[PDB]
Amino acid sequence: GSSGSSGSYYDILGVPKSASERQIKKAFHKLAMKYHPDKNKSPDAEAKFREIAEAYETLSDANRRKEYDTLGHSAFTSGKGQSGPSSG
Repeated sequence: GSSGSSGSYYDILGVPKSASERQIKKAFHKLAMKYHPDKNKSPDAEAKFREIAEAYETLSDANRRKEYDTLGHSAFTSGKGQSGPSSG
């Protein structure tokens, strides 16, 4: 099947649920580079990075990351838009 198993930030970035602030930014940074538009030529890169960044922003701050950890992926991502009510 496809080769793009995404979902939770921790996955997109590749950091543990208890990853330290330094670990999160550390992992992301490296990634952003591999998917950076300035380096990456492929058109998909630009898009991919669009998911890596947003993922970090949340796991970058304190409260932001605290919520995404106390609520969850689909939980924290429940505002004004289409969510994933899927049971499991």
